[PDB]
Formats: sequence, C-alpha cells, structure tokens
Amino acid sequence: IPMDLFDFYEQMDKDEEEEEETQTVSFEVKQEMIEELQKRCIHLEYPLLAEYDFRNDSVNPDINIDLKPTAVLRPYQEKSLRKMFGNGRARSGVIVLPCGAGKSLVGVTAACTVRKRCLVLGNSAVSVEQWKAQFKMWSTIDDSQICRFTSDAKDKPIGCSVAISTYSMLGHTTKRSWEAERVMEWLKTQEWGLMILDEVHTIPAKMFRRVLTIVQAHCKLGLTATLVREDDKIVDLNFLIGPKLYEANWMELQNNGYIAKVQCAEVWCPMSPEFYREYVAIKTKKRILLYTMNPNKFRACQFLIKFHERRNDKIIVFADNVFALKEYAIRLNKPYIYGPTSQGERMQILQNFKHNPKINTIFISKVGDTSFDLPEANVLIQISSHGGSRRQEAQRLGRVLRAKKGMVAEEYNAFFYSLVSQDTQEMAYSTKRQRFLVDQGYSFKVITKLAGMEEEDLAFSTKEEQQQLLQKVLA
Amino acid sequence: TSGTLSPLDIYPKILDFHPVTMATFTMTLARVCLCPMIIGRGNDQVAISSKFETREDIAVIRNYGNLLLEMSAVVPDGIVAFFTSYQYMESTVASWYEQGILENIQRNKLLFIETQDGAETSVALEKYQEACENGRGAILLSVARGKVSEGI
Amino acid sequence: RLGMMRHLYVVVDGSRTMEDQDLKPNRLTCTLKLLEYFVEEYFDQNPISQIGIIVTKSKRAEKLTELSGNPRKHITSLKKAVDMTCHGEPSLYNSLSIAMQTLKHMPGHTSREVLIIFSSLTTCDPSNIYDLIKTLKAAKIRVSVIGLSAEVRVCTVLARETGGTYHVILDESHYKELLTHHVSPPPA
Repeated sequence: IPMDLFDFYEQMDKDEEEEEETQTVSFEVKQEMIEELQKRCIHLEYPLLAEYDFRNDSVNPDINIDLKPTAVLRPYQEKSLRKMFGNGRARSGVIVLPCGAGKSLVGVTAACTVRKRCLVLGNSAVSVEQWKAQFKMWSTIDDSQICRFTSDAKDKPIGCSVAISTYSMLGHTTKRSWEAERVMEWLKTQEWGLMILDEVHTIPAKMFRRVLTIVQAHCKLGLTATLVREDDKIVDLNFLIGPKLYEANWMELQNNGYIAKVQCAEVWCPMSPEFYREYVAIKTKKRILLYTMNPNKFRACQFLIKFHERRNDKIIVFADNVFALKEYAIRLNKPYIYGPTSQGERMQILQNFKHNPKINTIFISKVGDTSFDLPEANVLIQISSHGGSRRQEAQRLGRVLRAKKGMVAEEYNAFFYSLVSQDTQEMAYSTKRQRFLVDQGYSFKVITKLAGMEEEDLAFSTKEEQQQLLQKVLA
Repeated sequence: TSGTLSPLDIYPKILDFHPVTMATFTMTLARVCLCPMIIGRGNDQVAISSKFETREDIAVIRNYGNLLLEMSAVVPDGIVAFFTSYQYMESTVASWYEQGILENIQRNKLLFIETQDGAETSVALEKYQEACENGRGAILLSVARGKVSEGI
Repeated sequence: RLGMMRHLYVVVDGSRTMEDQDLKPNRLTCTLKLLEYFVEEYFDQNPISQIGIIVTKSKRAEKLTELSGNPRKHITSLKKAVDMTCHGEPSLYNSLSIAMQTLKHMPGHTSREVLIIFSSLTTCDPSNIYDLIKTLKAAKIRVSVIGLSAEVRVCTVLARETGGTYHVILDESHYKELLTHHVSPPPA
C-alpha cells in the first residue's frame, strides 16, 4: 500500500524505491525498483484504470490565486471548458482554435478555473499585452499587482494572466528555457504547478522540447491554430503537453449573420514558353521563383484581382517571399506590407484598406502569421503553395475573411484562392491541402481553365515581355 | 380545503391539531397540464446570480426581460406575466410609460398598477377576452399578490 | 349532387403570421395549395354553385377573384396569389362588408356562405364588428372560420352567431379534412 512510498529525481528520470509494482512499465531494469522518464508522469490513466493512486509528500503549503469572476465565451468554447472539467488531467492537455476568435480568453479562463500557481508561456510581448487587456476583469486591484516577467525585469504575484514569460534561449535572460529548473512543478522542484502555453506548436522543436521534457509538470494546457509545420511533429505533442481535448469550430455552425461561408479554390495554371526549360534544368532555391512568377499564373492572379475590385470586394494577397511580394505588387501598383515597412506606414496602409473605398487590394509577407492584427477582407489569394504549413493557410484564412453585406447568410460570401503552376513540385502540396480543408469542413474545388482570360487586357501579352522577366528571374 | 393540499403537513403545523384527512374528488390525467421552469440554455448565460435581484440590472435585461419577449413573441397566445413587485414589473417592461429610458422589453402589453378601480379592471379583462395578446389575464403584467388573483 | 345552389366567399389571411414555416415552408404555400384542391372538389360535388375570393393583408381587403360559376378563375387566382405572398395584419370587417354586399343580392333558395382561414389574433378595422355580426345573422350570411393554433374570442363568437363552424387546424392532413367537410352541401 503506498502510505510509505518514496519517489525521486535523477538528471531527467524518476526512480521509485520499495515499489507497489505499478502497471504498464519494465521491472528490475537495473535494480529492484521502477524507473521512468519525468515526462511519463502525464500517463495518470494507466494507474487510474488499474485503480492505483499516489501522494505528494514533497508539497509546499503557501498561498494561491482565486480569480472568482467569470465571463461568457463562444458556444463551442464554453462546451470545451465544460469538457475539461469532465475529462481531468488523465485525459486532457491541448485545445485547437483560430488566432482571431477568443484564444486569449480561453487561457485566462483555463487558469481562473484550474486555479493553481501558474506560469504562462507565450511567443511575443504584443500577445502578452493583448492577454493583459483580456485579463482586466480578473486582475487583483486593477493595475497594482499586474507585472511583466521577461529579459529586462520581473515583479508581483500576477500579470498577463499569472506570471508570463517567453520560450526564448539566446542567453541567461531569455526566460522559460534558462529558468526551467528553478521554480516549475508542485511534485518536485515544487514552487508552482500549472503550465499554460499559448501558440503551443512552438515548443515540440528539437531544442525547445527539452523545456517540457526535463520536468514531471503536473497540469499542462496548450492553445493553437497552426498546430504543426509541414513535417507534422504532432505525435510528440500528446506526450509533451497532453492529448487533444478539442478541434473543430467549423463555419458550418456559424453562418446566418455570424462569420462567413468561404468558397475555397485551388487554381491550376499552365506553363508558358522558356519558364520550364529553366525550371527543369535548375535544381536550386531560385526554381521556387520560376513556378511563382510564371506569367500565365500572374495573369490568373491579375484577372482575379480585377474581377473582385470590379465588385468592390476587399482583397489581401499573400506572397511568401519579399522578392515575389515586390515583383507582383509593383507591377499591380497595390501597396505592400512586410518587415522593413514601418509601423507608421503600415497603420496608414491598413487604415486606408479598412476605411477607404479606393484602397481594396494589399500584398503581405510572412509577418502576418503567428501575429499581425491582420485586417478584415472578403477575398484571400495565395500566389504559391509555400512551405509554412497547410494548417497555417486555414488559421490565416479564418482570421482574415468575413461575409460581404446583404449576403451574410448565404452558401458563400467570402473567397479563398491558391495558385499552382502545372508540371512542377508546387503541385505536390495539393492532395494534402485538399484533404485537410475538407476534413476542416470547408467547401473546396479545383479550377483548371479560365477562357475569359482570353477576352481582356492583362500582362505578358508577348514572348518578348515574358523574356524580359525570364532574364531578370534567372540572374 | 384549498383545492390541492396533498403533502398535508402545513395545515396540522399551523393548527397544532390533527384533523381527519381525506381526498374527495376524482382527478384527471397530468397531461392536460404543463408546469415549466426557466433559467438559461448555454454555459455563458451567467446573468441570474440573484445575490441582489432588486439591483442586478444585467440580470433583469438578460433572460428576465429577453426570455419573456422570446416566449411571448413565439407563443402568441393570451398570457399574463406575474411579478414579485411593481418595481420589478416597471423595470422589466419599458411599456409606453417607462421608469427609465434604459429598460428592455418592446412589445404591446397592458399594465395593472395600483389604484386599480373595479370598473377599470373589467375594461382590461374585456380587452383580453375579446382579442389580441393584451388585456387583464392576457399579455399584461400584474404583481402576483394583487387583485388579478380574483380572476374572472 | 343536385338540389340547390351555393354562393361561397373564400376569405384568406395574408398577414405576416401566414409566412411562418409551421405548416409547409410558410402557411401561405400550404393553405393556397390545399385551397386549389378544395375548389375543384367543391365545384365537382356542387356543379350549380358560385364562389368569390377575398384576402386580408397589409391592414386591407383585396378581391383575388370575382363571384362566378367557373372553377378555373379561382384555381388561377390561388396560383397568382402565391408569388405576391403575405405581410402585415388582417381587415376582417371590410372583407365581411364586401362579401355581404355580394351575398345580399342572391335569391331566396340559395345558400349565403363565408369561409375564412385565420392565422392572426385580432383585426385592424376601427368599425364595430358586433353590429356587422348581428346584420349577417339577419341577412342569412353564414361564416365559418378554420384557425391555425388559435381561439381568440371575437372570431369564435362571430362564427357561432352566424351559424356554428369555428374549427382548429394543426396539420396539412387536418386542413384537407376540414376543407373536405366544407365541400359537403346543405339540405334542401
């Protein structure tokens, strides 16, 4: 019976003396006792099923957060917190929802419900500043106990939620990675007990994974929309944070005056003289530029901007590369936003795009993602298949697009387009993107021709024009 | 007697005597009657704490004012809304005569306030029996203690 | 069946409440469709007879078909009405006065009938409706009401006082049973 049972720490492992012989592990591996990774503590179901239990004799009895107030979440989010009360730590650990519908609120509520000494992990200071703005109803004495805790200073019991910090490892002041042994975990190194991770796809990377791996970490919750990069690490995240409690929030459940119905499309474009000579012959990182700048595909992108500007729709055009961004945008004479565009000029372009009926198309680089209060529109065009994550295409779509007036309860009232050059490595991404969007509940189709592109003025009207671009791209 | 009294105990409690008991009518099936309760329908429906129901504006505005309007507009029949006091009744229905500009029901109902008059009471019951939602016993507000309890 | 001749004024509720999806997309569609089925069955049972069609909508009365003995006008009018739908609130007093004016003209041995399909709760008319009900019973104009989920007392008295036919309809099957009862002739 476990009334005497010791349990202790060595470098990244838990060893269990004079044992109760617990299920699901090897025995006398190198001594009479059981020995697991720290990170295996998460498997509380394997003892719970057996009817086994354990005690935290290493406890520290100091004080904790109360945060008694409540607020109102979206109908699935409320169902998602209600499930978490239901399931408990044996059968909980991540939630997936867009970066534009209430993820900050799920984190402050997840900490106010769970109610333990908490450390909040985030990607960015702006997101700390948005979580502070969310958290003001549960903030103790409004503004006299909230503080930041990162590379310049630390103070107070709370802040953006409870104490927030960043994932970073540049040196001894980049907080969560350097501090990962000091404070942490109610069961051993026992100052705190609860972990809330915003942007949770950020931690399972090869160096970062160690922050999570080198503890027992009692309670853990993660929140994300991108969830994984193109190589799919996500089997690891079940171990590292916990299993996935939720994924859906389909626009099928929020149509009539609520968000958008999006017609999704992929566009297959043919390939014009000289560009495949050179695509086929070049194996280097330049070849990405011949399939993105393919003038038949540029003419589809131009024709599509013209159709939706003729109807006065608002359009964001995404370009994965600053070269591509500027070659498309300067030709189409639409503003662009990227890293080196300043805050003053970005806020002028974005205010113009949202409120000026003359400024209806803009071009944007990777800086929107994981964060850039991207503005509202009704049309999204991606010039390329990229290598950022099929799941980030759906986060980006979801956070940018809304219903056009009048038509707020129809089958579709917003539009997404991804442009693909036929007979290239750009095509490989489709059978995956198609399967992921339809599994996310989206109506998605393939457009393979445009015989009305043969009825109007567009660029690259000759071989000589196309040759002028081909020489510039090759250089 | 009092019509119903089946749990029996309160009368012997009040008397400090133990009468002979008897149930002395044949009753009809439960299905002709329906006795609902209302409190909310999603997990975000938190405005009904009623720690100070006489002061909780958000609670009066939310399902107390809003559920009444949903139920009355959907179920279009002659329906009387009973209240615990005049002050609640006045706050819940903005009416033609509002206690503030900030009150949360907009729909044709009739009032039943103090200085009721025996002749004036009948006018409101003539209106409710004749037609429309509104009248005495119809889409009208009355405090439960008040005269409407005599009925017609 | 032959023995006498009937005059019947079909009156339909074209108020905003008739749009509702409770009985076939919008009561309006289910009622006009079954009412077309009734006209052909009533005229087949009653070869020497007449009908006229009136609606109450947007707080007025309008004549969809004039009083006549050819069924074709009435099914063509029920077809033409569905497109223009329903909005607003009744005008029952003005509809019983135009119906009265046509019915008063008719001779001694013919019936004088009004059939009303009712999905409202009152009517917008200022005029005293009780004076007009007294006048219907003197004139021998009989008024029947088929109501949707509704027992509002002035309509029910009005159908009882004029002859005894206030009926409630809760399905498309029940409405076809009610119109088919009205297809049935009077004694002679």
